[PDB]
Amino acid sequence: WGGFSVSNPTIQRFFALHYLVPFIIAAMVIMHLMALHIHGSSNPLGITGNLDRIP
Amino acid sequence: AEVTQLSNGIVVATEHNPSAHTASVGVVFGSGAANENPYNNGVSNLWKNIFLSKENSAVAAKEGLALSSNISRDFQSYIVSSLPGSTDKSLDFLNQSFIQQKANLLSSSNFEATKKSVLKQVQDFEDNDHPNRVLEHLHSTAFQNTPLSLPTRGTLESLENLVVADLESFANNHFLNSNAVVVGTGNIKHEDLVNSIESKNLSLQTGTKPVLKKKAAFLGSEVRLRDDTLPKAWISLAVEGEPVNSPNYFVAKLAAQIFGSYNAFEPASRLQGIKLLDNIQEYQLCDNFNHFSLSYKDSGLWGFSTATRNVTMIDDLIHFTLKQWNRLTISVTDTEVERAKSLLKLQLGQLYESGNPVNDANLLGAEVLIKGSKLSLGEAFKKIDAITVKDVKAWAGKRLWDQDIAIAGTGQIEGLLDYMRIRSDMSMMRW
Ligand code: HEC
Repeated sequence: WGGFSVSNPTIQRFFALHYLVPFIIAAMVIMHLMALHIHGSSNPLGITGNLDRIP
Repeated sequence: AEVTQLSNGIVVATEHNPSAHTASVGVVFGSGAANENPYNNGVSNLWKNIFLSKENSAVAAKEGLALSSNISRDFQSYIVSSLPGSTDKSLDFLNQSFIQQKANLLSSSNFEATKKSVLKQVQDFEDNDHPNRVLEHLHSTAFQNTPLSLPTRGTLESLENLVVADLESFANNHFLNSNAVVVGTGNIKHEDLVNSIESKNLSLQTGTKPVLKKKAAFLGSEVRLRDDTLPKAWISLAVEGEPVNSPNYFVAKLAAQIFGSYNAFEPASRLQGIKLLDNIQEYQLCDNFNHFSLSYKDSGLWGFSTATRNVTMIDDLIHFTLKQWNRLTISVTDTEVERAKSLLKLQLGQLYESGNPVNDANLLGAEVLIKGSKLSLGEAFKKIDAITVKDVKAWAGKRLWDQDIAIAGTGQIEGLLDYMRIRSDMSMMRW
């Protein structure tokens, strides 16, 4: 809170943090795509997709 | 250099060359695999095989005659070679086999031994001749459900179910007089041959005409014969080309010469004046490739074939090759065209004038059957030299630019991308 209750310090730090997190999410999305790339997507049959891929 | 041809009852075509040691005589029929059905497919090839049977061949060997036959798409031919003096004994053997022995060759002991040979023959082809196998399937998919789709050697299934009656039925419908041309090459004169022919009378099935059909058509498509056990990938890709007797017959052949053929192991081949080679040699995208302009009666195929062990870069092979072809519509240079003219003449010459009369017969026969005459080698060169950059561009912009393609391949082709990716490369983005 930065004080006795939700006040000015609180809202100002929450705006600063609201601006920051989206960029950390962006970095996590890249890590998410990196893990996706090494094994590729799965498919509705639940089996290997290695015998028939399309670009 | 002279192309003489006259008609009396049968159309006689010859081309003399006194310096030739031998003389070849034969009949060329205006019907081939393109006239067959999906079910009797392989009958023409079968005919060729009995004509060269041990029995019929031994009869000609005693007499000092050599046999040769060729089954194509638009035509078919039976040839007998001999010395310049025995030019009469070739006609005896020709008539003796197409009238007298038109029932002695078809015995239930000769036919079976022959059928067993074309079966092991056509099987061997499919099992090992990958480049020709791929080229044959290219015609198969490109011209599906149309005459040009049928393979010349026939299919194993239609072959093993073929009988003596099918041979006869075909022979009595196509081996007619109005669907034939007697050809003679070597050294013998035109007047020399026509006399020995106009001497022996008898028409034998005159006035009879062969059955008709439906016109051939190109269909953009593909057939993928994946086989990961083969050590390479063999592919053929083409657009609808030019039929023989087409105004652009030569423009097309020149265009193919621009990209020509290649062999990565031949030092000299790596040095040709072909821009595409700068791209493909860096990572060695292929062992070989060769462009062609195949022409037939109703249509043709213009494209290339290639073989490669670089299985993870097949997409670059296809991409660089198609980017080069894009150039023909927009930026081909004067010097590329000029280089092509010179090399086209050299190859066209080496074909039309080899030291073998049997090749001459096939070339002569095939031409006269379609246009009633043969264009002299010197006449071709006049047409070839007259081609301008503007011509090649107009041709490419009609045949290559944003046009459907046909693809066929076998071996390790997992890396050959989908149809649409290949098809998209038939052009370029512009403002
Ligand atoms: C808690 C689970 C979960 C969350 C939240 C999540 N992902 Fe995924 N994502 C997955 C999984 C698991 C797959 C693999 C799916 C498959 O291939 O079957 C996947 C696959 C993908 C794919 C491939 C296409 C698809 O839809 O399968 C993309 C792109 C992707 N995620 C983007 C994102 C982004 C962008 C976010 C959020 C901002 C996100 N993901 C959040 C679990 C998640």
